[PDB]
Amino acid sequence: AIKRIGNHITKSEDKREYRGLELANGIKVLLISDPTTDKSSAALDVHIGSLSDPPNIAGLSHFLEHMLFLGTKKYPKENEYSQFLSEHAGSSNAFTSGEHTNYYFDVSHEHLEGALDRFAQFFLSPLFDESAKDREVNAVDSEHEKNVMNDAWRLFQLEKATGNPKHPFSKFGTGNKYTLETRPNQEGIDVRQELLKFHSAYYSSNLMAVVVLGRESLDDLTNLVVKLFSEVENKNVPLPEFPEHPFQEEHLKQLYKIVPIKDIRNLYVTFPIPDLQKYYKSNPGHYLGHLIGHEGPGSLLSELKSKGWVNTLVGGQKEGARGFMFFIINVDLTEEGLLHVEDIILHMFQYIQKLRAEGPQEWVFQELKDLNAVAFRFKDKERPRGYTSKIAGILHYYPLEEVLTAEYLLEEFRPDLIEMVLDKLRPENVRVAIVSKSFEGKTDRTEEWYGTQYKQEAIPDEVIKKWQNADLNGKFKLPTKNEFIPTNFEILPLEKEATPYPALIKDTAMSKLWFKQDDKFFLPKANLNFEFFSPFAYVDPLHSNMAYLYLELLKDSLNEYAYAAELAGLSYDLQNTIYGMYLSVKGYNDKQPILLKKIIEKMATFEIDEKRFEIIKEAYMRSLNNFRAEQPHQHAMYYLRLLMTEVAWTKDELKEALDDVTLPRLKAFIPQLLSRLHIEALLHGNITKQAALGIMQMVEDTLIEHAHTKPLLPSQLVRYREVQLPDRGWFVYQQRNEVHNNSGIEIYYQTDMQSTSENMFLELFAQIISEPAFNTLRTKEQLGYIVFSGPRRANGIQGLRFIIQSEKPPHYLESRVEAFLITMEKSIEDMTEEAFQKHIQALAIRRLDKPKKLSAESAKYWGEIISQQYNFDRDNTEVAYLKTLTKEDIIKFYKEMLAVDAPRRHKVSVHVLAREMSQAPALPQPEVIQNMTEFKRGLPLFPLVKPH
Amino acid sequence: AIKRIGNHITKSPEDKREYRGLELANGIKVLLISDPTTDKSSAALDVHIGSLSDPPNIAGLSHFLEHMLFLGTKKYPKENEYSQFLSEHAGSSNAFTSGEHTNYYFDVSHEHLEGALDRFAQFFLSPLFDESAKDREVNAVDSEHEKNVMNDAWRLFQLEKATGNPKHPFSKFGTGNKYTLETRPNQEGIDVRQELLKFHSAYYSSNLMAVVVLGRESLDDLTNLVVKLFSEVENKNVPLPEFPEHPFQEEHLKQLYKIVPIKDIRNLYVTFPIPDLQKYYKSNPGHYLGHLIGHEGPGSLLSELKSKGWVNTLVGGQKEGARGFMFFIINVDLTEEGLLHVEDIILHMFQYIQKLRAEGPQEWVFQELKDLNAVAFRFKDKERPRGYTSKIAGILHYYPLEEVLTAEYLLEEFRPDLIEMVLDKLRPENVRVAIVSKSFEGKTDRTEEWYGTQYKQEAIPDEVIKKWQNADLNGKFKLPTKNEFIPTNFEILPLEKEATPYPALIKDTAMSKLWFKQDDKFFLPKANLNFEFFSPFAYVDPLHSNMAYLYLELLKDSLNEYAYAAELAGLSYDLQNTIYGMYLSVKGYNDKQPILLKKIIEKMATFEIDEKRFEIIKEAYMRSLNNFRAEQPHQHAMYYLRLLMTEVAWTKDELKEALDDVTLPRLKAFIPQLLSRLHIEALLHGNITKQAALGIMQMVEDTLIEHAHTKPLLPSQLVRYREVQLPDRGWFVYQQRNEVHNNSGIEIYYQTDMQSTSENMFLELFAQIISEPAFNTLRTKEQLGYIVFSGPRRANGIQGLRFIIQSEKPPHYLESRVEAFLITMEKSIEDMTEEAFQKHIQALAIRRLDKPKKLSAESAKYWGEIISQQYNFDRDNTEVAYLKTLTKEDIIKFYKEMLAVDAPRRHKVSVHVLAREPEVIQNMTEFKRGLPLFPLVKPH
Repeated sequence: AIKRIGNHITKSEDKREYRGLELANGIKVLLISDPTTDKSSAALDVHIGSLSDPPNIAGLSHFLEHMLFLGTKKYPKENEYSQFLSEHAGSSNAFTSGEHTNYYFDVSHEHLEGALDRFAQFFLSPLFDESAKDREVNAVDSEHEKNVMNDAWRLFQLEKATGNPKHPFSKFGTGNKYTLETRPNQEGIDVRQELLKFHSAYYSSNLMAVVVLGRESLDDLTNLVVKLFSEVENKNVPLPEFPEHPFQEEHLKQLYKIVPIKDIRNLYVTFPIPDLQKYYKSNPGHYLGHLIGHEGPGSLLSELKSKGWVNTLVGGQKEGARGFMFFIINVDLTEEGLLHVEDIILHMFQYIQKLRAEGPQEWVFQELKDLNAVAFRFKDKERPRGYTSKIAGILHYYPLEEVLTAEYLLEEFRPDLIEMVLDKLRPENVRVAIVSKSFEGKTDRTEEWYGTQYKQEAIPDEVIKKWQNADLNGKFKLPTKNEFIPTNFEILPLEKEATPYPALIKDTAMSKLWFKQDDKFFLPKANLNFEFFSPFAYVDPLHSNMAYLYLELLKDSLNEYAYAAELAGLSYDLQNTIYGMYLSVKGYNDKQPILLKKIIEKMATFEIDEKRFEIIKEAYMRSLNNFRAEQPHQHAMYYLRLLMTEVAWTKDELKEALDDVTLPRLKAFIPQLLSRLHIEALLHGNITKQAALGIMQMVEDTLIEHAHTKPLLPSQLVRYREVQLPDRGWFVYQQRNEVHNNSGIEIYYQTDMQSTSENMFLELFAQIISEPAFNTLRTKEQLGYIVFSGPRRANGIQGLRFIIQSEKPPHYLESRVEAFLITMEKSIEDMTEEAFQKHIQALAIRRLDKPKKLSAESAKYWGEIISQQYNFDRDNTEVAYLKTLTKEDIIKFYKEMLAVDAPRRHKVSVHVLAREMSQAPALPQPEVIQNMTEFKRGLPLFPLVKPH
Repeated sequence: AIKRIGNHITKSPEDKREYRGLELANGIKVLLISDPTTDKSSAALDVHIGSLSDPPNIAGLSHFLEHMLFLGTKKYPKENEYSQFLSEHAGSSNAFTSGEHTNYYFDVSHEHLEGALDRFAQFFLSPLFDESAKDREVNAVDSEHEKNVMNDAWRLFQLEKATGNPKHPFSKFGTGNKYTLETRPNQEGIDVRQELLKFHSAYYSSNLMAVVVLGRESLDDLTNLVVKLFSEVENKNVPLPEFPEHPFQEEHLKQLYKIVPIKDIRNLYVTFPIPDLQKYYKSNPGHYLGHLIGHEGPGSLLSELKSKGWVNTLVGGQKEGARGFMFFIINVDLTEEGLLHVEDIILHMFQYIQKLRAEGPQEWVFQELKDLNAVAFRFKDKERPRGYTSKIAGILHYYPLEEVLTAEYLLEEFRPDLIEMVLDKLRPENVRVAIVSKSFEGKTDRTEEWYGTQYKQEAIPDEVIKKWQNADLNGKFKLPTKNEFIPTNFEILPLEKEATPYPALIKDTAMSKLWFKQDDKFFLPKANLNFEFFSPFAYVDPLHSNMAYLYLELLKDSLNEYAYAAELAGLSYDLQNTIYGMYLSVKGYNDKQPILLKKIIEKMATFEIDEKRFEIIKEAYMRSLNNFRAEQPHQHAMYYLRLLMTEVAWTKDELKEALDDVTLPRLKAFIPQLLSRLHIEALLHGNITKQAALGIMQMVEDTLIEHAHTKPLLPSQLVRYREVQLPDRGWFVYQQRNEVHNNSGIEIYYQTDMQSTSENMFLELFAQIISEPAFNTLRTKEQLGYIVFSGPRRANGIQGLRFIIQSEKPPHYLESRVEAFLITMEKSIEDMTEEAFQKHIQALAIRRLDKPKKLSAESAKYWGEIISQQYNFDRDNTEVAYLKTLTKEDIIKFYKEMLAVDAPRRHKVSVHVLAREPEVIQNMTEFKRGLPLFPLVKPH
């Protein structure tokens, strides 16, 4: 079905040459041309979701997009695609939505044609084998199992199900093993014949959106892929749409009271509204979302803060199905924010009434049009994975010149649209849902799949009538015009000082200043990552708590000014570390010094409100013991970083230490912390040397002006060490989770500090153990959905870790982990030298890649300056060293460090029990670990790194 | 001349040594000491003779005779034969010369009574006085006067002796120099010897001898052993030279002195001459005055003098003189501005005297001091075998043989009329003033005769006199309150089922930890308590460390005035700091340590700061800090060694610079932060019970919680500091330049290992095998220096070997010859026989092995084990049981891998100290960056 149409595309700063076309069998085609990109890519998206499933089997398309991986007629072997993208550094993945399932992958250079050959003919011949089926049912059951107690998916499906039960919206989306194979076989239904029915009828027809990120040309990739795509055959499946919202007045004006697992409190407001997807030029939803969820002077959130009932909120237009859509408002609750909800809804309707009074505005439309004009014009670059899938996601709705100016450019103002959407948002149409823990013994109607409990009580007409008649204005105002808007678009010419790496241009006992100028990207932006260092941060539980609440109330105060800048494209973040305080400004080159001056001057002389401190205190006290509820792989990684640092306060002691946090204690603490400190900063981007010197001087002078900061002495620039293992030990201990009925494990291996050799030894071993572990443990042995192999580097020491979540006894799992190590040990000799080359080159191109976004190279340089390495050219160093490796070297790595007959064995695992609870070699008895401090008592400590 | 008069002597029952006093017919006072348990014997001779007896033209003749009288008897006319007999048998002799005594004493190894007595009796028969004794003892006198040139005691005493009546024998010189002995006599041709035989025959032989024998034989053998060889002393009936008049005969009253010193010292000297109260030993008013003047308590004189900030300390009381007269002295400290307010000071002493003249004498005070000194005599502890004999031979002359033990430690009666008499004696007509100050340059013409210091008469004028007498009133001065408490309980407590020989852990909580041991061996009414307060904030940064320092220092300065009167009752304490926390010691009796410890905790909980006190402590520590440029460079080397090989260490430079910011509000904020949350640890040892020990600790920590709401620490923050691991090959060094001393120190450190049970005894035996031959070869033969030391190092649970040598040398020459000494000892290893081996390991054994002798010893050793968190209570016995199972090759193999020059395990590191004129170490922080850290020790 070879038909071709293309022309000039309005593509903004970008250099990627473009064309688009569409094949006569209903296939959208995008041609991307770029001669400077390493990794080429492509990504197919089928415009069919899981709301188009058959009425008997739930999560059938979910299981199909899993099952479309394995097996074609041209290459019927199982992992062939995946192994071919493990050979040439590719990484495919897929996800599922209500109406879309979207395949995507990556490749290096010319290897795209080989990758596409496996990828394209999945559609002709899918196989659906014994083992594929019988293992994917376990992978789907684990996919549902991690989402059982996750409160986001819980409330998602509970909203999905309490609508129209006649609408397909009510039907389940993922499906556990019970609906996938237990439900059909007790009905006699063959799984495979539905898969073939579904692939033939729905999938094969239309509505594909392919893209091709290629580095060849335009014309040659064109006449490659047009020839290569004529085998997809049109079937004329009509566009599946829904002509009505799921709330046909049986389910309107209704409340719900939901009991969560984690102690959270949230309030959910929903409006069903007709579709404005045809109105993507004017897009009233951006105007409504801009005005409602704004955070400025006279905003609604400012009022909710001023009464202290709501911490933060977000609202706006929520996307839904093709036919209908939603409009949400989601706020946080405090104690009497939980008790005085009705007044919160009254204030939302008063702000809506303020919008009902003034109506639409035009200077807002001009302001947002200029902001999206600039912001779309100066876009940096794109990820070769994810960009192509995103554009192919939005290619469905737009003509061939609007594929790029998709929604990031808006032409016209249609205020009649704003009166209509204003007329929908009324108290007749509101749905309310309260999430609170205290609703125990009171909720009878149980969820069918997950098991949460809720109750609907029709709102008493008195509250409804009071909502409609009482719509007036109190103290809510329209948001003042922004001033955080740039006029700085002038590219600064690089100086005679043409260094390619940031140099230490200023050294004191107070600070350290590193500086470059952007030779490549030529954008008017710069980065600033000041990092504060202080002794008193981690001295005790008490002072660490004081640090977290200090920086928390700091951001809570300086948020209300900061919101307009962050909305304008000037972002910041104050955070705390074990070392000190962390500052990161990023954005345009307009008001860099102005915002930075204000932030630093504000956090210099800072004050505390009483009930504000009480709310932040209570809330973080509740957030501490919430750390019981996470997945046990995270819980295990938390215990690993507990044992492998020098000092570490656990969450129990940190929780208990808030028993003494009084407000005068904080107000005494603050200037003692701020008294003396050290600053080390990375400055990167479109500025000059002298302006960088002025910004740094500015900073330290502001500090000396406020709190009279004096420099530190260089003997308390300490870092934390990491615990030595006794050269032969295999250590382990266990915890027990309360909520989840699953066990986790993490299997640590201490090699050595980062010397130039050890990095490339461990990287090559890591890549040769990456893909076969996914092939045999999760896929072939079906150990668990969460499998994570690879290298962990902490405190300047290299390590190897394996993360396995399943529902098993963990010692069986240890035994089969070691069995996988023996299997790899034998497979090492089997690997050919040519296969080794198809691995060391993938390590070179995996390691070597030039940054695309400026934030990437700045984050990399920063990530190396905070580690005191400063070796900015380790990439060239490591790659040049990397070519001088052999295979017998990796046995010399395997034997003494990793094997079981190892004299230098440095092994340690962590068990995490569940709520309730082919061969293995001779593993010795383990030790029990009662006191983690008494563990670390007699053990040596590692050195730190020699600075380059 | 065998005459005997004695009987049973009353001794407080704890003592068991049996005594007998008698006196021989030739005028010899005899006491008999029988202790069959003493290792070393000694002997003593007391002559009641004075420099006043020596002829008016030549001073100190008897001093030069009693020097020259040592060598040569008729039974042993050889020169050194006495001295050689005491050099063989470990003996050591030493005598002094006073205004009314010359008192010979000596000792001997075990049994040499007969021997030494053959070398001791014919001093009375035959003194020789030959050419050589004369010509050597004149050099001995010249060296005694030359070293007593700069001795300030003798200088001020002679200046008090000589500025009275210049005819009175009080103005004589006690020792006598070379001028009177051989400069004026030989130019006048006068024979010293004939005057020496005159003096010896007429004066010494007559009477009033005080022979005494520290023996271990029996009560009689030594008795008729010395009475046999003491009959050649023949009575002469020389009358007792006494003075019936004071030497300050109104010519020198109401007088000042202005003294020019060599050393930068400052002192103020008030002197009162007073009559004889020696017959009145019943009340002893002179020590009563020393009690009431030098008291430091509520309403005391020095209490207000401190409150005015002029005077650190004082001392006063009765000063003995000749038989006839006695003295009464007051010795006070001076500040800078104390030199301007002299008359004010003297007015305050008079004011005090007047307060005592107003409310008068006291009787219950005398009874209290009587009961406390009754207890202090009842429960004596011990006595040194040397020095004791010369003392008790000193008072044998003045007291009957029954009063020789209840000597002054008992007071019969109260004499308020006498106290009125001496209260009438402390008046400004009587005062004698002397002032010490360096600032008296060009102003004092009147030079001292012997030493050559310069002074001034400078009588106090009369307006200053008259203001003292008629204008006399009281301010803030009050007599002291009674502190009887309870002294009635001295009963011993019987041992219970808990018969441990080592302290048992009777309580463990997360707040404290309590170890306990009732006294089995001593059965003495004494108790010891030790306390550690652990807290993280001590050594976090130089500012916090300074705040902790100043806190405990000024805490002591606050509590001293209240506590000192309790310290007079027999309960001593000490507060100091650690790098970890604070150190509290409470030592004394069992009766009232609970009330004292209660008030100590109640006091240091609620604590305040004074301004000028804070300023004085601040300035004082600023001096103590910037002094550290000026100490001995071997100490400099030990300080830098403890800097480099610990985890964190703040040098004195940062502590010096950071003190600019220590203000009062900052400390007053810091104190409750420190005291908020902490850990306790305690050793309890003495005659006590388990329940009262548990109850006192409970009560104590409850009071601690009562004040500042004490909460326990978290058991993950009881960390300790580790020690730096050398890289298995390193020989590291760097240098430090002294500023003041033109001398170069050096310390040669060697890392072996952690304390395993073998390594302690490896290092002790190897240390001892290089101990005595290093003493033989280094200073004598190699002539390295005078301050040379070697041996172990115990720090952070890690052993070590070191060589501290300070000299004025190039430091690398000294390292090279130190390595030559290691090679010399290395080959000196392989030539060792069995005999040297066995005496050496037995030497180590008896060096280590000893039973204890007092509760402070065992309590200090057990505390020394709990502070290191080792807890190995019987390492003594285990290490000794291990020690005999070693060979020569065990220490050869111990030596080679760690210590040799071609060693794989050679852990060597040095510190160079230069005079004012491997790898290098640029930054000590960048040094400690990349070296690993050792583990700690598992507690048993």
